[PDB]
Amino acid sequence: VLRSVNSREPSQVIFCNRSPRVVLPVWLNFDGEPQPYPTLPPGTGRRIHSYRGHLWLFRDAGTHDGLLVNQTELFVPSLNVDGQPIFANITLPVYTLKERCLQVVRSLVKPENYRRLDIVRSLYEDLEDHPNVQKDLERLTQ
Amino acid sequence: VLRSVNSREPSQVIFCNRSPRVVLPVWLNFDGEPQPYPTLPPGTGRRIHSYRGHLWLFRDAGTHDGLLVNQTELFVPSLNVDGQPIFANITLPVYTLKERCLQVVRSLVKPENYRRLDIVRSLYEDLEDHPNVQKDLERLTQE
Amino acid sequence: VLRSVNSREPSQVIFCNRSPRVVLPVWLNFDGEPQPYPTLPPGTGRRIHSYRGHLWLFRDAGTHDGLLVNQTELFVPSLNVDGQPIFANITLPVYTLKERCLQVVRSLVKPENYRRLDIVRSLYEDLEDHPNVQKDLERLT
Amino acid sequence: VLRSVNSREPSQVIFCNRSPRVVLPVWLNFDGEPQPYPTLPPGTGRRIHSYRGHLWLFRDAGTHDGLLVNQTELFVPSLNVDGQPIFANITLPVYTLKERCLQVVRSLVKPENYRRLDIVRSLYEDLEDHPNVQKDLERLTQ
Amino acid sequence: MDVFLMIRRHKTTIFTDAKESSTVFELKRIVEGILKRPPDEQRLYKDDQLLDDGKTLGECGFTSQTARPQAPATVGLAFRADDTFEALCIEPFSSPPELPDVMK
Amino acid sequence: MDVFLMIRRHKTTIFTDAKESSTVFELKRIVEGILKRPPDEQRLYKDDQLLDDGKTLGECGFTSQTARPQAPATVGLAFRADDTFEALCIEPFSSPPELPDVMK
Amino acid sequence: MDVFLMIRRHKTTIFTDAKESSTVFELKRIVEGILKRPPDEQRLYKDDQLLDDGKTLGECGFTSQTARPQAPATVGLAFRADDTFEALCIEPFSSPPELPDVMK
Amino acid sequence: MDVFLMIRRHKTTIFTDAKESSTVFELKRIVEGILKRPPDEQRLYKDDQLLDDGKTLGECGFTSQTARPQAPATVGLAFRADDTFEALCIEPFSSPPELPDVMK
Amino acid sequence: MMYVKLISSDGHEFIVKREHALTSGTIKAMLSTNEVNFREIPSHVLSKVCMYFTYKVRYTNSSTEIPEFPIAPEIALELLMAANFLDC
Amino acid sequence: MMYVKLISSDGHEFIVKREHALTSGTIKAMLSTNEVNFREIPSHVLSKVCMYFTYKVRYTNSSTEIPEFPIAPEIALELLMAANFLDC
Amino acid sequence: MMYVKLISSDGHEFIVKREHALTSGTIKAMLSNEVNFREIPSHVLSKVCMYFTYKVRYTNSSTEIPEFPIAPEIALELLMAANFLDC
Amino acid sequence: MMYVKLISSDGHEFIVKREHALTSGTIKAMLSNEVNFREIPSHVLSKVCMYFTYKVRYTNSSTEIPEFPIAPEIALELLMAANFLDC
Ligand SMILES: Cc1cc(-c2scnc2C)ccc1[C@H](C)NC(=O)[C@@H]1C[C@@H](O)CN1C(=O)[C@@H](NC(=O)C1(F)CC1)C(C)(C)C
Ligand SMILES: Cc1cc(-c2scnc2C)ccc1[C@H](C)NC(=O)[C@@H]1C[C@@H](O)CN1C(=O)[C@@H](NC(=O)C1(F)CC1)C(C)(C)C
Ligand SMILES: Cc1cc(-c2scnc2C)ccc1[C@H](C)NC(=O)[C@@H]1C[C@@H](O)CN1C(=O)[C@@H](NC(=O)C1(F)CC1)C(C)(C)C
Ligand SMILES: Cc1cc(-c2scnc2C)ccc1[C@H](C)NC(=O)[C@@H]1C[C@@H](O)CN1C(=O)[C@@H](NC(=O)C1(F)CC1)C(C)(C)C
Repeated sequence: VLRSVNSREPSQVIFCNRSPRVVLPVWLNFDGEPQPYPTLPPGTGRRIHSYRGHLWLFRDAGTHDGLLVNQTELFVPSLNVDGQPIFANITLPVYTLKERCLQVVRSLVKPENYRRLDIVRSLYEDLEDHPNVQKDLERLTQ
Repeated sequence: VLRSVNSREPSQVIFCNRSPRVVLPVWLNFDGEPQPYPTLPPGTGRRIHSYRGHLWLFRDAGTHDGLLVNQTELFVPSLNVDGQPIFANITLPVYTLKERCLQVVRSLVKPENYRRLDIVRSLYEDLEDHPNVQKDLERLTQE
Repeated sequence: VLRSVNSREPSQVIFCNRSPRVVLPVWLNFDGEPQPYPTLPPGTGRRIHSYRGHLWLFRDAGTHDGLLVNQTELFVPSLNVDGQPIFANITLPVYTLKERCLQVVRSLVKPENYRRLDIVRSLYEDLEDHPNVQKDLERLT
Repeated sequence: VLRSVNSREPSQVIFCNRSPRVVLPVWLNFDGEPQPYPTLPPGTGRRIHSYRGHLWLFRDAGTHDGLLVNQTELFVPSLNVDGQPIFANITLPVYTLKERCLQVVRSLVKPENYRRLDIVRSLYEDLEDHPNVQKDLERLTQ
Repeated sequence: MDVFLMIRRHKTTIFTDAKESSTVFELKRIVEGILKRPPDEQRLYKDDQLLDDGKTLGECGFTSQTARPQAPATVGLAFRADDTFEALCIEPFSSPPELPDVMK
Repeated sequence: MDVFLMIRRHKTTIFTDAKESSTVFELKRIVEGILKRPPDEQRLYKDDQLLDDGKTLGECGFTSQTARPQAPATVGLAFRADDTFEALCIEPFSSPPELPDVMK
Repeated sequence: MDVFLMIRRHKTTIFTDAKESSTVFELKRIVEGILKRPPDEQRLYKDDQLLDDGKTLGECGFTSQTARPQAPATVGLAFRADDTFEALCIEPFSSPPELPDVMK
Repeated sequence: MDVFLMIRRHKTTIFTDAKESSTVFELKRIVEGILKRPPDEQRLYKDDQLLDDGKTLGECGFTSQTARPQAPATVGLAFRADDTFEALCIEPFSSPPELPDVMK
Repeated sequence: MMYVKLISSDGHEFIVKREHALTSGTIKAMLSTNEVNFREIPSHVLSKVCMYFTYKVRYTNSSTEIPEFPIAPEIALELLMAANFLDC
Repeated sequence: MMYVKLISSDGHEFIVKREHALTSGTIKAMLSTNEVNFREIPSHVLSKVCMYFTYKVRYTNSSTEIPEFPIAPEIALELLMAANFLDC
Repeated sequence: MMYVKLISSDGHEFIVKREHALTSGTIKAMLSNEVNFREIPSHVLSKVCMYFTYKVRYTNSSTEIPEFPIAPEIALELLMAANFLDC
Repeated sequence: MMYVKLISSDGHEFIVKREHALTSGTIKAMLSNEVNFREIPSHVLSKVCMYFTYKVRYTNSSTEIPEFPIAPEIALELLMAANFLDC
């Protein structure tokens, strides 16, 4: 469903991390399979080569939390007009307070010790629902 | 000593009773003698005619308890500015607890039965030492 | 000092009240005594008869507030060249803010209730020193 | 010694209170006697009439604490050039730390309880010698 | 407006004043400074009615004209014995003797 | 002939003069010289009506006989906070007390 | 610039924003609309320092980079009891419990 | 202008002055001259907020009218023992006694 | 401010502001502690005494109309003796 | 503007702008009233709830770099339980 | 032109031209670009500035000078203000 | 410049400029780069150290000098310290 097109038409892009987190770039290959690419430290940028019609999304490298690129979920390289590269602005979403609390707790509690916290059973299942790219791709595919 | 001065210069005064007691106004003559004047029920007022330099004090009509006028013991009619009369605010003093207790006992016991109460002789002599104006006038004269 | 010359020379004048106030024309007599003449309602004007060398001053009729005539304090009728009358423009001076404030309060408080005002006692002495013609004549002298 | 001279020569003065204290203006007469004048609230100004060679000083109206006028103790009206009045800038002195503590304690304890404070006998005599204009005048004379 | 109060618990009676606009919790802070017990362990009563922390003393019926210096209002206090709050107990004051005959 | 104006914003009041032939833009330049904010970031009002930069003051109803030195006319001022213009806010002056009795 | 502020008095906390150029008095006008007390009866504090009505928020050290939406700056508030202003009192928030073992 | 500061770490208190234009890094350089610790091993805080090396003291909310000689502003200090920075700990000052009755 | 405790004959403990208690010169001497025992004054008297302290501080040197201090007849004799001993 | 009051379990009263509070559909429903009481959310948690309202209103729909929402570890669990009940 | 700021007791800020303000030698002395008057409220200081403009406009003028208008409700405070500033 | 340390009774260590500290001749005598003050708590020395800054700043100043602030609860102990330090 969600796939890169093998156009073979190159396109230069600036990957620009405007977030306090280390960013994992994820490219959706021709089979639709997510492939991780080199990470970008917070506040850094890199000039990369890709192609027109390719699909990319971006996550936190340590937790796989979803991130925004140009205020949307998916980024598709276009044609470089006048040699100017396409600029990809990776930023933090405005998370819900619930997701933000889950992130902080996941970073503080080992996965084995989730069911030992004094919370409702529902939040233990929420803590185990760690963000993962493959699952969300199927949600959009449906 | 404490006397009114025969000035012959009129002065209109408001006698304002801001006390729960019936007030007896007392004018000190040019000879120093206390003269009783008409009484005022609680919360009442009267417009009177006096004179500059005259001396007045105020007591309870039933017990001769001391009262305050403009937060002091004696009131002297002064000059009426723009014809406006002078205001005499007759109010309760903050009595000592002992003097206030004596007042209640005097009001409940006949003087004849003072020496029958179970108290020290000192408190009996104090109950018999009922407020009296001349006494107080000589005390202020000493001051 | 300040008196009018008995020159016996007629001289016609236009007393023009360019002020919001009722005007009192004051002529100084030969003895130097001020003599007041008929008032002039605001915005009016009259052709009058006086003489060369006579001294005139103008005030508010109700308050004796000093007023300017031809940009100055005193007017003196001059020579009627070719039958033109001499013109006298009575205008409001630029009062200081204090005098105008003294004016407004004076116009509002009876002279006995000055001492009942919530103001410094110096201002009580100012409110009573209201304008006075003989006062101004002694000042110039 | 310290007295005003009768010059009969007028001089207009601005009294400008740039202090947080209510200021008492004190004029020393031709005999040297201090005369108190109308007080000035903090941050206020007044245009007054005085004379060449007259002597003026300024104190706290409630405590007679010393204050400065044009950064010194005494003020002498000089020539009004072009009719412009002379400017008297009344400010706080930089009190010694000891005197300033005495000021706070004096404002908090009634004089009757000075000898009840737990201090050295020297400090009790220091609290009772509260500022006095005549005393300061004879000190400047000496 | 000033209100004058007797806060009573058992044989303990505290005389103090507060504002008609002051809250019940601020009164608990005053009891805390005196008897050294935190507000969490305090419960204040007007007669039998439990007083809520946020309401003002005026709202709870303590007014400058009923809580007077010469005749203050009574506010009951009950402390918390670790996990259970005690019942409200205000011990009465002594009783006066019979009026002597000379006063009847 | 000159018109005398009060340019008012919040608790700020500017006293200035201009001519009936002057434009609203030129007035905004005077303000810029005073408050150091450019005309594109300013909005001027006569009462609640927005004034157009190109119109002359005479056109917008400011005349030599209503905008007087001893009683100037009020022109509202509104600045642009970042990207959005603020509302026109003019703080009233203090209110005088009641007339003393001897003056009534 | 927008600055984000916590106005705190006793157990009362107002969350509001203003401009870095806005003044202490306009901020008091915001308190007036909420707590129904005139600016005359209010004193605002940065820590223990009394703030002057005419000063701007930037001047009092309230800046967009220290007064943040997710971490606002605290401004103390003190009201006037009858004739005297109360002392500045800000009740602290509740303190959190100990970290659980699985979180240590 | 000039700002007057107390740099606080544990029981250490440094009294110094700087400019509103000075940066946090330059302030760390003065701490280096006094406490003999390089700026890389220093972290400066305003209350709980970390101060960034490049920002000016004015930007971080330290202004001449809040950082006064008679009442300086407090800046927290935290050192690196080797690779880890310690938490901020500013030891409180001593507590004053209660007031004599003759003084209350 | 500071508070003092006044204990009656019956065990009742009345906590009043120290300045209020210092009105009574007798109590002043008994303190120079923060507590005093009165082995002759019952609670129904000492409470009315404590109200009197509040009344004296509140209305002394006031232009506002002073209200009567009320004393019930049944306690008048015991309050009288207490007031004589406390000199208030 | 329009303001609403949120009272925590320990009595602290938080006044926020109504538009900021309408972020939580839960709070919006609980208001349609100018006051809401939370008998289980303490002030150390409810204060951060109001900060989140401000942070959300400010940074929603922003190209400018949004900063992280800061949550101290000591309050992470109690804020989580609060956020689950309010679903915000 | 150069402007001066006059701040009243209630915080209102009045910006007037320096030349108009130099009318009062009092103000000129208080300048040697902002002066704060903690005794003069805004309903008074506003007409004070109105007086500045009126004086500069009508001093040395032959054209008919109008009255300086003063409402009764403020007459007393401006009088007290004018006595101290002597303008 | 040179810096000196003033150590209070409860162990607090105050780092002040040397020039500011010699204001007090008492301290100057105790130096001729560290001093211990028994009897002087940290809540008193803090204000002393601040007084120095205030004095150096507003001494001989045309700019309006502010009140030096001393809280009532500490006024007595600072007085004795000021008496001993002669500042
Ligand atoms: C190695 C590398 C790292 C980074 C990153 S990311 C964060 N930091 C760094 C340094 C950014 C680009 C690259 C290389 C130069 N660039 C690609 O890998 C592009 C991107 C995507 O568009 C897929 N891709 C192809 O090269 C693909 N080749 C083709 O599509 C064709 F040859 C038919 C046209 C495949 C993979 C060989 C299948
Ligand atoms: C009759 C009366 C009742 C009340 C009172 S009181 C409480 N309710 C009410 C209605 C208040 C004033 C009055 C009369 C009208 N007013 C006076 O009696 C004044 C008062 C004092 O000032 C003395 N006095 C003189 O009239 C004295 N006359 C003179 O001194 C002179 F003729 C030489 C100047 C003598 C006595 C006649 C000797
Ligand atoms: C009555 C009158 C009212 C108005 C005025 S004013 C405002 N509305 C109105 C209608 C204007 C002129 C007049 C009369 C016609 N005019 C004068 O009163 C002149 C003016 C002054 O200059 C003095 N004067 C003499 O007539 C003097 N006579 C002489 O000088 C001589 F006979 C020696 C030459 C004396 C006085 C009689 C002593
Ligand atoms: C009443 C008043 C209050 C204030 C003040 S202060 C703070 N707020 C306010 C309103 C300011 C000036 C004044 C009066 C108008 N001004 C003086 O009192 C001057 C000052 C000094 O210079 C002495 N003085 C003379 O007028 C002296 N007169 C003379 O020396 C001569 F006539 C022979 C030359 C004597 C005293 C009459 C003897």
